Amino acid sequence: VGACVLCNSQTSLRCGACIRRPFLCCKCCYDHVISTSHKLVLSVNPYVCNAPGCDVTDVTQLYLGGMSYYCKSHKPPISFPLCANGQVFGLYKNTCVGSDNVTDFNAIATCDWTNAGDYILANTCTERLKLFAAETLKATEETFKLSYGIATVREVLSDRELHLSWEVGKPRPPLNRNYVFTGYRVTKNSKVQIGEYTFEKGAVVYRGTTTYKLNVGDYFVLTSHTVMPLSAPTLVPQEHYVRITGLYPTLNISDEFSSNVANYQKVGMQKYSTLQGPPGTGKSHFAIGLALYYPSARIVYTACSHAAVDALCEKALKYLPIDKCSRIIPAVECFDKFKVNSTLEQYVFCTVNALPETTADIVVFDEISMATNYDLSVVNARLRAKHYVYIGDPAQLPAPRTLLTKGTLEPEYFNSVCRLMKTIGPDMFLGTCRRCPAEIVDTVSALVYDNKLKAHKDKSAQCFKMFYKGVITHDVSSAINRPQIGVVREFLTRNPAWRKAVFISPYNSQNAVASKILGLPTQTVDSSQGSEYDYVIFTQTTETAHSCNVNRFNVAITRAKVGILCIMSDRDLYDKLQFTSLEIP
Ligand SMILES: CCS(=O)(=O)Nc1ccccc1F
Ligand SMILES: CCS(=O)(=O)Nc1ccccc1F
Ligand SMILES: [Zn+2]
Ligand SMILES: [Zn+2]
Ligand SMILES: [Zn+2]
Repeated sequence: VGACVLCNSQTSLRCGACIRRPFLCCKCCYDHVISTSHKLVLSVNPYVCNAPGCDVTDVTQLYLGGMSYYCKSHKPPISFPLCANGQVFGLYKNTCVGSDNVTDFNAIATCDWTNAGDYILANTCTERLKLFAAETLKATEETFKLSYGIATVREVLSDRELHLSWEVGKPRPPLNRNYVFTGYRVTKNSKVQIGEYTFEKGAVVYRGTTTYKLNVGDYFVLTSHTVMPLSAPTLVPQEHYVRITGLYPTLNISDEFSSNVANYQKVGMQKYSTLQGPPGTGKSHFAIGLALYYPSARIVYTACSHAAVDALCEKALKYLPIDKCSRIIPAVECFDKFKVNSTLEQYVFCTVNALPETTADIVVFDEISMATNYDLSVVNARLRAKHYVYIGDPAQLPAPRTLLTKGTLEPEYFNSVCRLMKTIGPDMFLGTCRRCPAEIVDTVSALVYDNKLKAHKDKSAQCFKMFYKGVITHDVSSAINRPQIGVVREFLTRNPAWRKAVFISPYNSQNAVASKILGLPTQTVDSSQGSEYDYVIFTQTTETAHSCNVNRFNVAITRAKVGILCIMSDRDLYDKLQFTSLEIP
């Protein structure tokens, strides 16, 4: 028994073909079964023929005869069809409203999440369907990880390097950081975990959560988890107040945080507020400063990633009493300077998926572009708060959508929060970039911030661009552009100061090649988000949708504090780079 996800209508029916088994009301369950391939229907029992060795599960082909269910062939003389009168049979048949269109719920229930339009709908549908879609999508995502073949240690060529043997008749996952494995050792009558791991082409290079002397017969699977059902909305109902509510501002504030006092007041005058913080505009400074501006307030700092929460902890360590901080960790190495798992501490730092059920004066959800509607709902379910602050930048990178291949995901579709920021705009904006030379700020201001991002620094005159397509090679799941690495090799011989530079590309394989040939440290654009470096050398590698995504490019070039060399494939983004052009040697 439960609630019709389309009506709320009290019901005893869940669609059994739907991977999430949503409750559907006689009306909505019917309109669902007759307009899709979904025909299995679950109640207190499953609407299946209880005849001995009959394979009828279609509810349109079944009858209640006795207190048991039968097809045409097996039914008793006295029976009524389970599925008639524009309704499917079960409890609470008299209380049932239906819907004018069930189109959206069908699309969500039946889509394979490979098309952009699938994620668009999960984001523009009604709120109750945003939760359904969010569960359905995450469950699909975690089942797609089982489709992957087991990798097994066939030889241990060295340390940090392995030879893998791969399960037959199953695909192998891409070997980049976005796929995190879990090793296992071959025991008497079972298997025990041996840390999480990642891999990159060699043989294969492996960067594991722990060190070991791992040996042959050890194997690896992408660990998938149970997806719990969602209750809370992605956003609580907005409220605007006429005075700061449930928060007492400080009388004395430092000139370090004085620029955010207007914004901290806004935070107190609405139920939830959105802060767009471009690169190096001071998001974590903002988040910690709120604590000092409302000193007596209980604040739960949350984000999807351990890294994001840890970065909030690092900043907190610099400004807030340590004795008033706690880091929530469930029973990966993260921040270990606060007392661990003290829920009742004034300042709680904690990933979304580890949150305790608790209340608070403020909740700060950081790096909001990475969040999914699943994470949004979870926060609202675990944390009942006077005020919610969502800090991030919808011009930066979303969570990877492992299933998505057809279409690009626009920032207004990353989650309910980025939707608000891209349609009504953000409640608050950090409009001065402190990190980047002005040439990079001028470029991303035009490119993604509507000319509202200002440069703190001057021009470095150390921002260069080269238009060089070179030669693209493709391996199993990545791209390589050796001639673009060649151009950088040659650039470094003539400009050896740049040997302090980080190498960034949109592809892990390009990175692997560049590390051998250049020996710069390397990052994927995606791994670089939230880091800065004095000098960045960036090879676009290809002119794909991946390598031209304006959000990725934005993250790539705003990593630089002083200078950047962009070797570009795409004439479009090259022409948008407000950098010094260089000819090809
Ligand atoms: C009131 C008893 S019955 O009408 O035979 N049962 C039924 C079954 C499916 C839909 C509607 C129904 F009413
Ligand atoms: C919500 C359960 S959890 O995911 O285990 N995270 C947590 C929460 C509070 C104390 C200790 C904890 F570990
Ligand atoms: Zn269904
Ligand atoms: Zn219904
Ligand atoms: Zn039968």
